[PDB]
Amino acid sequence: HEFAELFYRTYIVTPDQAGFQLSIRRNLVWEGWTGEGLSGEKQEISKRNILQ
Amino acid sequence: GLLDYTTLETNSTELIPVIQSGENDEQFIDPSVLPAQTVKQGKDTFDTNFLK
Repeated sequence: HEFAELFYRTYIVTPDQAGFQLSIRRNLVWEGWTGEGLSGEKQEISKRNILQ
Repeated sequence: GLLDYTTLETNSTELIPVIQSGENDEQFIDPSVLPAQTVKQGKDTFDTNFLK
């Protein structure tokens, strides 16, 4: 109807591929990495999105 | 270097595990199962083993 495409914009894709692959970019601001593990444990680089 | 190969062979970029006795022991296999191996990367000597 109108209702269907009104919420899901129809996008045609070539029948040569099993779908469409999507890639996004992120801009994050760096503060510092919390913890050095001399026991080998992970590091967590504290990142937050800029649009925050 | 024509005859021996060690003259023109060296490692200065190899990231091989380094053991720190008493800090990261839980990352490597227990030494009571396999004795430590001595490996040389550049000019520093230290023990290494397999990761669990």
